[PDB]
Amino acid sequence: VLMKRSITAPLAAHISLVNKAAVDYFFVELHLEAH
Amino acid sequence: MIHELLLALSGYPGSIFTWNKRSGLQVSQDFPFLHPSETSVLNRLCRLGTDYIRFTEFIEQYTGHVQQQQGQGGLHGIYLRAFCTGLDSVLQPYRQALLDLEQEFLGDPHLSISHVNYFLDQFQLLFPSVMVVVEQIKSQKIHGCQILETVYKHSCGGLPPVRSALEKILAVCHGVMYKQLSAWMLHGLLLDQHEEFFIKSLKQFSLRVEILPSYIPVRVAEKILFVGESVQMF
Amino acid sequence: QEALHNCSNEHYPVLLSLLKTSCEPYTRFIHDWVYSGVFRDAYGEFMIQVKLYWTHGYVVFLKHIAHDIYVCGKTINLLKL
Repeated sequence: VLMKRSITAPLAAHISLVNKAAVDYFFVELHLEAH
Repeated sequence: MIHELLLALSGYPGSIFTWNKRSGLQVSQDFPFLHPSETSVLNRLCRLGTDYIRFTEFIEQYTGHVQQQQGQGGLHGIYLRAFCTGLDSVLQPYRQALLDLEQEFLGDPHLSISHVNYFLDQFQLLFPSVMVVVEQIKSQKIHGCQILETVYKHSCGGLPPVRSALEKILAVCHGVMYKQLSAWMLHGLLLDQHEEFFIKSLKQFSLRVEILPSYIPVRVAEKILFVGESVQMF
Repeated sequence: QEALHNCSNEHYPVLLSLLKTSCEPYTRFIHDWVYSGVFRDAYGEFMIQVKLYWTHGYVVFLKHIAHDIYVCGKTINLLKL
């Protein structure tokens, strides 16, 4: 059998960081809320 | 004639004991240098070799014949392969015995055929006994969990070697059920499709008295179903 | 797919040893676009291949992680442009 509990965890820990930092890169730098 | 019998008995039938499939092994016939006194002992020993060749043929036939792709558990199906896995390792002392016979024949070549017969007669009862179990499974198209009860009814008898010999096989075919249950209970993941481990959210999941083992009552089975559905939902 | 289908057979370790190294370069390719921002395709055998920025292709490994990598690389690759 295959499982992903020691494969997908140290990958998703970086996926989520990248996505949230992209949202923050929008807002605190490029000010879409101002537009 | 001596060494030839051992070779035939292991599953290499000679030009003396000619293998057919509608009759097994057969001697070449009356010759003026032989007469029935040795002949009958040889025939009685040849019975066990007939059974052994059939066993190896069946075990070979149902284990290692597909890269695993319906509804089939008797031409295919994990439980059949599990039985075939158990049967050869239970058959290991026979091979060990034949191995012993060659060494004894090497030490002193004048040893009788009755000498072989008395050593092998601890197997003379057990080998017909195990045959009806495999014959039941093949004939009645017994698949899935139903193989367990077929072996289990004859592992409640009154002969110790038959009981232990069947017990090892039942351990193996229990093992496949345990492997499916060990994931489905704590996760919900199942590895089987078109076979049952006696439990097939709140729909596509069915529990049946028919597929469940007779010697495992209904009450524990309902709890198993409850656990799996509960963890599957949240 | 043969691994999750059966593991109660004597041919489990041989096929496991085959897959354990046959999945080795693919793991490296997944480990590239996310940690270094370098998109590395092999022969078309790697699952993901390449103003408004919609110029990357997308045409069994689990698809539930496929799109997450597919978006985790393209933001860094946009910062490269």
